[PDB]
Amino acid sequence: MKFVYKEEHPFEKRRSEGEKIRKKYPDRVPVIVEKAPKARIGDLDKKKYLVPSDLTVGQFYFLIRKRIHLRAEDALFFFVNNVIPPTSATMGQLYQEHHEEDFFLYIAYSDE
Amino acid sequence: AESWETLEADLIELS
Repeated sequence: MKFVYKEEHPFEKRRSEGEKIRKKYPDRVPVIVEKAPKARIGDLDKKKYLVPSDLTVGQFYFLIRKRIHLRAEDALFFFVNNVIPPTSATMGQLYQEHHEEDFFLYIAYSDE
Repeated sequence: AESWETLEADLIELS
């Protein structure tokens, strides 16, 4: 899978952005959200989020879903490194387990 | 360069 954020930005640029956040905001995590490639679902206009680390994955889903051009009944699923996260996990927990070398957490969403 | 979306205005609806 290929996040467009990674095509649009050099690693060293992304790492500087992610590392600054981690060192200056202990209560926040830098998150990229993009549609999974094969996904068949409405579009999200913004991809770069600064996310309270103590939000649960379920709470993050609620806030993100509001921003996706969706049909009212559409559900979506999050994948982090190809795994659907638990909803009771927090974004800080996911970040510790799954952040990439540029220090971002990447979430792909899909209609699945 | 790319701006951050912060969700600050959103947290109110979680309370």
